[PDB]
Amino acid sequence: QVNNKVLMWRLLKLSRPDLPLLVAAFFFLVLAVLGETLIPHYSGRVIDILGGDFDPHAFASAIFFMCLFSFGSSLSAGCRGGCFTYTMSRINLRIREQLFSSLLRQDLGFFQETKTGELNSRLSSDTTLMSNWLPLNANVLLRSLVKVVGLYGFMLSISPRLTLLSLLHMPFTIAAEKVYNTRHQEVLREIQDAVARAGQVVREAVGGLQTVRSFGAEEHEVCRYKEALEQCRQLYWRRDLERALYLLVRRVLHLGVQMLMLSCGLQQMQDGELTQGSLLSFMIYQESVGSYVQTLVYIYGDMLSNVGAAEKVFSYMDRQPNLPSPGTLAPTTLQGVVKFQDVSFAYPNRPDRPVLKGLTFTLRPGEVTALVGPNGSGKSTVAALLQNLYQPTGGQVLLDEKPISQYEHCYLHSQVVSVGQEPVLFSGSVRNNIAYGLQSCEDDKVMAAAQAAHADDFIQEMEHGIYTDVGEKGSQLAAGQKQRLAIARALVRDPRVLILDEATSALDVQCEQALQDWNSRGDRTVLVIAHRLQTVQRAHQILVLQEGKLQ
Amino acid sequence: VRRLLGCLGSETRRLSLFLVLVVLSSLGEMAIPFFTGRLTDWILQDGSADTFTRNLTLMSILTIASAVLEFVGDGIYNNTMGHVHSHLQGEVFGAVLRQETEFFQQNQTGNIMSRVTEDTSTLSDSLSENLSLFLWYLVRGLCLLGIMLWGSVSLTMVTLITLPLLFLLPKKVGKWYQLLEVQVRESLAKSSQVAIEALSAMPTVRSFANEEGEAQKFREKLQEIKTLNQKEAVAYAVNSWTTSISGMLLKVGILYIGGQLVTSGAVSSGNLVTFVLYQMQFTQAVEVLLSIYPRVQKAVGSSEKIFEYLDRGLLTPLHLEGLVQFQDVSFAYPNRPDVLVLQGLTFTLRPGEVTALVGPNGSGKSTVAALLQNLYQPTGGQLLLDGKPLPQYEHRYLHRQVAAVGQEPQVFGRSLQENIAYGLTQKPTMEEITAAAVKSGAHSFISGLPQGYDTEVDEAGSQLSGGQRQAVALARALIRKPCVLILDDATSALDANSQLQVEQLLYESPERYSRSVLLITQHLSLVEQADHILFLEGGAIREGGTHQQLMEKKGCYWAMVQ
Repeated sequence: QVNNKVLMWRLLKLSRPDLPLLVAAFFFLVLAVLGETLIPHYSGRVIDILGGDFDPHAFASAIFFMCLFSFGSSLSAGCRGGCFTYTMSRINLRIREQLFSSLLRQDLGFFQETKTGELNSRLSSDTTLMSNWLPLNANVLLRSLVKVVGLYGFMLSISPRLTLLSLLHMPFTIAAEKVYNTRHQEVLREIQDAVARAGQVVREAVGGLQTVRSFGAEEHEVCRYKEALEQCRQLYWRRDLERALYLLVRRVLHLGVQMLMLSCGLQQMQDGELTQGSLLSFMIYQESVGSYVQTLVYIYGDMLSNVGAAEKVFSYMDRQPNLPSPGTLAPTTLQGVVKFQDVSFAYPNRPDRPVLKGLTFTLRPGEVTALVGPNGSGKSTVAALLQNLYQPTGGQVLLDEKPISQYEHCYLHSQVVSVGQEPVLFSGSVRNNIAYGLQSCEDDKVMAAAQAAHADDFIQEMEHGIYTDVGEKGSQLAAGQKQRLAIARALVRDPRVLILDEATSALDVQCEQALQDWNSRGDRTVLVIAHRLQTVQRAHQILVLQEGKLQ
Repeated sequence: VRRLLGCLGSETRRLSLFLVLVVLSSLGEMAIPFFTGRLTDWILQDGSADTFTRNLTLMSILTIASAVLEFVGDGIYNNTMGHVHSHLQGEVFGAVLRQETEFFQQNQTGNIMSRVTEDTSTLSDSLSENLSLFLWYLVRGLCLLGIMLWGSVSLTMVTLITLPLLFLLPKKVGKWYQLLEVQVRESLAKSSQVAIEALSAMPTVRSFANEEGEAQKFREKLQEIKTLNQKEAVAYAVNSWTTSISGMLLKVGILYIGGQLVTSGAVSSGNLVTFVLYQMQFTQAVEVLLSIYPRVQKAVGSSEKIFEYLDRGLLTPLHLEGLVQFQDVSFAYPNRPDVLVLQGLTFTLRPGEVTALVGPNGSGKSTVAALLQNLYQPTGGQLLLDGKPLPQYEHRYLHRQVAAVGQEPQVFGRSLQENIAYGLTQKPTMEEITAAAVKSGAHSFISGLPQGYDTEVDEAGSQLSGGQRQAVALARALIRKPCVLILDDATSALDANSQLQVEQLLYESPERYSRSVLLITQHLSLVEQADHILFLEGGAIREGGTHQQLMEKKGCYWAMVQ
């Protein structure tokens, strides 16, 4: 049960910045409760005034005070409700932003392990359910407690003996409620067992109705179902009967105290220590107090039941990423030399399946490099660890005699770029997609890459230049358009290590030749992956990759 | 509609008594505030103790009697409507199990019959409580109004006129709040969609190092939603304020007009106290009662769909001649009427003979099996069972006369001594059951259990082997002692002993002379030993005769065998 306690503590720590709104809501709720309960007291005063000899001034004063207090209580209640709704909304927004910021830092393995739809369900439902917890529960608990305190204070102000006779009633009610709850849960478990047994036969029938119709008739099934229903029906009646009996007892108990209280009140009417209006107001208070004094004990039971939604989101937030320590190296001069030495890598999601066994090769700035062979689609796992998306299990991969994990996250990717086998686009503008990953760049620096990527043909054709829009994940552009846009996206950054993944295999080979003759392939290292030896006409050094091994 | 009244009309004899009890209980409970006001006036009028203790005892007796009558009425109504709920569940299960095979030819629909009856159950359950509650408070509400009409009409007109102003104004106000909530939820869904779009593309966004950009975009969307959150808060505050002041200000007006009346001398102070209490109780009752109508409406709306779903031969021969014939017998499935599984097939199975079907899988052997068992009527032609139509025979007589084991028979989820005799109208003898188990070769499988044949078998044949399942199916078929037996997949994957027992029961059994058996299986050894071997492909018969005759004819059977 300590898990729910620490979850509640974490929720309180999360909602800590919303302290002034909660304080204002508490003050408004106190005002509303203390203003609402005055109306029965003034009703008693008015009824007392009407008896005996009339007095218009006192009657008018009491009515005016009633109107003023009712208006004030209504205004305070409205303000309290508004404050509670607003702080719930603020909590929802803050928790959603925090959850997304925490989830964005996880490695690739976490996203491959889990499901996108599950994350959507969490982010769209569990955050709202968590945010609905504290305001509603706090409002219920505080309203119940303050109402109980105010009603009991007023009742003790009216008459103490009647208050004691009312307080005598509570323990019997609590004991009866506990006993009835225990027996009701006991019979409810048996009801659930019986309804499961009754569903078993209909499950069997709907599973094997073919064999049912083949050998025999439906009656030998149907009557069986009826028998189960009979058992179920009996249990149903038992539960309902118990409930009815419990209600009767409660009703009788209520009548009991009512009768006794009434008699005692009338005794005070003979003694002159009470009046008619005081008795009416005491009756109103006695009628009102019961629901609040029951909610005051049910709130704690409801809290732990409702807090169980927050475990999933907090578990997602508290998962420690397995990525290495962030780097600090950031030299303004890069030689562009990359070499691999006895690197062996395996997917952490599916270990014990080594896709690489001691691979070793060295790239050069002025010399292009090519990788051919399907490798069981095992090529894409050597580009991923070149961009520091994964860490090698054996050996080490280094850039300029420094390990690639030591470079800054926002700089290594800015200098080393790759094009995917499947170009992925975002729902923003075309200029936003081309200049993706750049915090600020001049617009002219955009269509230069498009001209270099042969994508400027449809730039002029499509309206508004490059300030147009595309569908989510790409809807209007074709495969060649997506490939050209991705190539321009890679080219605009002016990189140092360019990784191409079958550029000419989908688009025209002229675009690939231009990219190999572009500025990013002039004095910069370029590694091209192809499924055929047709890239060998331009390639300097060619390495085949089969079964996870080199030449 | 009238369907609910018609289904509840069986219990009218007890429902009228329930209504009498409910109006008696409603009249009895309201005696507390009336006697409170009367006794307060009496003690302020220096009354007698005799007129007092009598009133105290009378109020106590009336309220106790009201509670007891309420309990008895609730018990009676719950008994009757639980009975009608059980009857409705049984009837709807019978109706859903009475549907034809064409309606149940879709196995993927197997979910919804698994749900609907259960939903029907809870539907009634929900409606049950709702109906009682609604009707209860309705009578109670009316009773209160009656006594209030007996209190002072000129003042209760105020609390009658005011009630729409306090019960429809929150309904009119809350539409603005609901619309703002709809807009807020739509914006939240759009922001979550953008976040999910950024999340699903983690490789490229980590390759470009743009996590801060996506965080900034999400923060921008949340800042956009903040204004709608503010407007939502304002609307909810206004709604709460008006729904408080509408009910709070009436309690002032009733006391003001009561003071005017009392000074005018129309009524006394005790009448005002009784009225105030009655108005409080009436407001509570009407407030709760107005909260039950939408749930009742949705319950009856679902019940209309439930009842719409509810909307959608007797030949008894003494002995079976064992003759089966077809006349242009063609069959088409209801889901695919454009393609016919069989097209005018002509095959005859005389008594005391064996017919072995040879052909490609899916040629329509299952269609012929279903047609012979009258599960689904053929699209064309007439199937004659000893010269009489198959659908003309009664269901029980045909089931007890022509029996078969399907391609994938399923063991019944009961005891093995019961799953080997499922659907038997007359219980088999113990010696007869032992003989049936021994004849089919299932005696070895049955005797291997620690508890014998009485041992329970789990669902889907978890505790029974596939060969054991085939042996149990063949034992059930042999215990049926049918004259017509469509041996389908009897010993395809079974043991060699089971196949030998099946062949012996097909050929060397004493009852094989007066029993007709048609075999559609992969038993190659039994295929060549059949009295008649027919080759069927594409819904048409291409070859027929003995195995040697089929091999000599160089037909489809000869090519398949070689």
